[PDB]
Amino acid sequence: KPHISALNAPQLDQRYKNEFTIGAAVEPYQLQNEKDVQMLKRHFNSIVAENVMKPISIQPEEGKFNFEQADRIVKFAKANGMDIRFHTLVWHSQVPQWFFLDKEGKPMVNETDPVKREQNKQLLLKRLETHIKTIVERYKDDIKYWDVVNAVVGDDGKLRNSPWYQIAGIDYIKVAFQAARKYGGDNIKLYMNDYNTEVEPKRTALYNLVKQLKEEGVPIDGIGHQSHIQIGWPSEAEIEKTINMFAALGLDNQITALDVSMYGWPPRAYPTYDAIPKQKFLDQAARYDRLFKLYEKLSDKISNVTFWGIADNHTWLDSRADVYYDANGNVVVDPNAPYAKVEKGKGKDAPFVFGPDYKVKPAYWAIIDHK
Ligand SMILES: [Cl-]
Ligand SMILES: [Cl-]
Ligand SMILES: [Zn+2]
Ligand SMILES: [Zn+2]
Ligand SMILES: [Zn+2]
Ligand SMILES: [Zn+2]
Ligand SMILES: [Zn+2]
Ligand SMILES: [Zn+2]
Ligand SMILES: [Zn+2]
Repeated sequence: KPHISALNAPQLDQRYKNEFTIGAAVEPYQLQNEKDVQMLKRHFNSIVAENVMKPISIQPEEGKFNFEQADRIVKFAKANGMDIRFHTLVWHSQVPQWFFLDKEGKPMVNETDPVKREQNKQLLLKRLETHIKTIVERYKDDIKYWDVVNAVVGDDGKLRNSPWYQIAGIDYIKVAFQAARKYGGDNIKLYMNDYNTEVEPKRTALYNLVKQLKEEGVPIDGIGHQSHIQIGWPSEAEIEKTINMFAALGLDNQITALDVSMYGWPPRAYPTYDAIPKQKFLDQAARYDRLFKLYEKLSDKISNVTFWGIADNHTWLDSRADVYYDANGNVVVDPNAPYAKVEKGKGKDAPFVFGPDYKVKPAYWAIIDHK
């Protein structure tokens, strides 16, 4: 099982073509990198924007729509027969602040008068509607899958108390889905996307929320499991229990941002790829082996498995890879060991089945086989 160039290795999407599509998250600049273009053409049949389709990238100022970057990803996908997932219509992260300012330019979260709070809610929902409308009216014939809302359940099992929720209550979620369905029609598929979907109390809160919304006729077709996981956690048994319970509600499941970190939480990362011991890649390959065997076992309930990146030279996990140093200046990776300082976001994670030099990893062989 050689570390051969991925560029000519057996195609990952083809291995799984009857089980679910295989996707990658990208930045438009990658569509200008020969290696990345050949990787997308060779191994993937589904794509998503790491960042350029988020709210702040699309409408940074009210009335100013920037579709130029998103368009590049849509054109490439269409020219290569790839499905597209839209990430994401609504999120509390880096949301353009203008959405949440009242007519006088003051934060709506601050309004204490009940009648002005009601007016802000209505103004906010109107803005939400127009953002969704403009985007879905442009892409309804091109993008099949949609993360309508992202991370709306808090890790405490209560609804995340973002400005969307403080200002508009639960209706912002119902409004977002109804608007996507109204302007995109019945053929686009609508998802509620979140991370740590396997973890209690968040899992049961998500389940109850979607069950309720569907009972009320809110159009929700599936759940997106970001799946930012570790080599050990969460267990395959809990992933399975999660996929199954949402599937029992009549919902499709898509793995939307998979990455298998080499670290725990908080991560104590190595400073370079070179420093990661070979054994960690073997541990990761066994995790990937078990994980995809499970996705295959549940393939009639999962329509897509998308990795949050292409190869290990580029992954958002690096922004979380903190490097701890002892007083002698040696790197510390044991979570319980002494350390003197930490360099936040300066280390290197290695989450995919393709290495930084675009050669296949042991995890690739573990999932391209049939054992
Ligand atoms: Cl990134
Ligand atoms: Cl390497
Ligand atoms: Zn293909
Ligand atoms: Zn190096
Ligand atoms: Zn290297
Ligand atoms: Zn295998
Ligand atoms: Zn499937
Ligand atoms: Zn990136
Ligand atoms: Zn290599």
